[PDB]
Amino acid sequence: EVKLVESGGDLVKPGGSLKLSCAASGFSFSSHGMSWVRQTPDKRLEWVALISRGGSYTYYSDSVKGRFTISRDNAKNTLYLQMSGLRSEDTAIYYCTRHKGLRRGTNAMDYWGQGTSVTVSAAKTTPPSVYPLAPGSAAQTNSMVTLGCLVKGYFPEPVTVTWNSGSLSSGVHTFPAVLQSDLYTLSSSVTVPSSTWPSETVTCNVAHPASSTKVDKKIVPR
Amino acid sequence: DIVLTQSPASLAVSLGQRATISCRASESVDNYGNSFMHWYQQKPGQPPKLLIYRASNLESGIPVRFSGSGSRTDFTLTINPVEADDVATYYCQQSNEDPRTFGGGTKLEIKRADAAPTVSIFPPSSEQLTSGGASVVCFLNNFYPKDINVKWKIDGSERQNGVLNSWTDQDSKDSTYSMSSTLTLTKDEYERHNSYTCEATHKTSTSPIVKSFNRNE
Ligand SMILES: CC(=O)N[C@H]1[C@H](OC[C@H]2O[C@H](OP(=O)(O)O)[C@H](NC(C)=O)[C@@H](O)[C@@H]2O)O[C@H](CO)[C@@H](OP(=O)(O)O)[C@@H]1O
Ligand SMILES: [Cl-]
Ligand SMILES: [Cl-]
Repeated sequence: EVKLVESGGDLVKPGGSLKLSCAASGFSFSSHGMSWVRQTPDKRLEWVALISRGGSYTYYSDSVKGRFTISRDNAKNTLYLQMSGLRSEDTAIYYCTRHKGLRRGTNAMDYWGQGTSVTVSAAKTTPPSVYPLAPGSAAQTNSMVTLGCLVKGYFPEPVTVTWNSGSLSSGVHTFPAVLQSDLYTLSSSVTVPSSTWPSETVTCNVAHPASSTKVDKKIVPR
Repeated sequence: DIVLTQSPASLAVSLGQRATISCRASESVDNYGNSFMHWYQQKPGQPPKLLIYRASNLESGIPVRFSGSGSRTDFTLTINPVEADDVATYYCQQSNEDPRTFGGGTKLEIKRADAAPTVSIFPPSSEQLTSGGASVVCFLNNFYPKDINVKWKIDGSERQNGVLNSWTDQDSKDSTYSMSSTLTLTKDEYERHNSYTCEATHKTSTSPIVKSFNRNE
C-alpha cells in the first residue's frame, strides 16, 4: 500500500517557523522526485517546492523562495519542508506528493497524502464547545430521526466530526465552518431509523487537533 | 512563470452528457515530443487525484470516460459520459518549466431534477443555555437546486439578524445539496419569545416547507 503521511501542521504566529514531515511507505522512495503542494482557504492549489530523487536539485515557488527549504532523507523515507518567516498567505493545507518516474522529461504528481493544516495568525488557539442536538421535547416520532451536534467557538480550523466512531457513516452531513466573532462554528447532522435511537446509543466524536481536544458527546432525548 | 488559465470557471452538465474543460498556457509546455500538462480531480475532504498525465495519457485506475488532448499552449479535459461521482473541481498543472504552476480550476456541477428538502429544527441544548448562549439549528437535507432560500420567523415575524447558512457540496450519489441554517441570539432574547420557525421556499412547491417549535410546548 502506497502511503504518504504528513505531520507537523499547527497554528504559528506571523514571522514564525514550522517544520513539516512526510513519511513515505510502500514504494521505492529514492526512485521518485517529490513535491509539496498547498491548498489555500480559497481552495486554490498552489505548487510550493520540489526535490529530485537524490536531493541535489530543488526548486521553489516565487512566494516561498528564500523562506522555505525542502529536503529529504532517503534512508528514513522522509520528505521535509522547513518553513520560516511565515505570513498570512502561507495558511493552507500542505500535501506531500510523489512524482511519477517516467523518463523523457518531467512528471505529474501521481500520489498525494491527506495533507496537514497550517495556520499563520496572531490569534490564540481556542478549543470548541460541543453541544448535542436532540429533537425538541414535543417532536413527532416518524420512521426516521435526524440528530446533530453543534461545534462552536474554536480556532483555528480544522475540527473533524465522526458519528459512533465512524460506524455511523451514511446519512451524515457535516457542514463547512463559518466565522462567528472571529471564532469558527459548524454543525453535523446524522439521520438514522427511529427504531435505533434512543434504543441504541448515538455519539458524535469531535476532535480539534490544535488544542488536543477530544470530545464524545452522547445525543440523549430531552 | 507560466500562467495557466482555465475556463469555464464552472460548468453544469446533465448526467450522461459530455463536459469539456479548457486550459490555456501563457507559453508552450511542449518538449521532447511530449506536452507537459497534467489534470487532477479534487473532491471535498479528499486530496487531489491525478487523472491525465502529459496531456493525453490516462492514469492507471482512472475510468476511460476521462480523456485529455491538446498541445503547445492549448489543452482540454473531456468527460464523456459525465456520471454522478464526477462532481469535483478539476485543475490543470504544467511541469515543463520550474516553478511549476496550476490553473485556477473548473468546478463541475450536475444538473438533475428538482427535489424538496427534508427539514429538521433543533432548540438550543440545555447545556448551551447554561453557558449563556442560544443557537437554533435548522438542517435542510437532500434538495435541488442549490439556491433554496431559508427564512426564519420568531413569533411570526421575519428574523434576519444572527442567521448564518452553510452548504455541503453536491452529493456524489444523488447529486443533491444539504445546508444548515443557524439562528444565534442571546439567551435573554431567546427566552423572551415563544415560536421559532425556519421556512424553506423552493420552486419544488408553491407552499413553503416549514419547521417550528414553541419554547412553551
Ligand atoms: C533528468 C532531468 O533532466 N531532470 C530531472 C531533475 O533532475 C535533477 C537531477 O537529478 C539527479 O540528481 P539526484 O537526484 O540529485 O541524484 C541527476 N543525477 C543522476 C541521474 O545521476 C542529475 O543529473 C539531475 O540534475 O529532477 C527532477 C526530479 O524531480 C525531474 O522532474 P520530474 O520528477 O518531474 O521528472 C527532472 O526530470
Ligand atoms: Cl525516445
Ligand atoms: Cl501554482
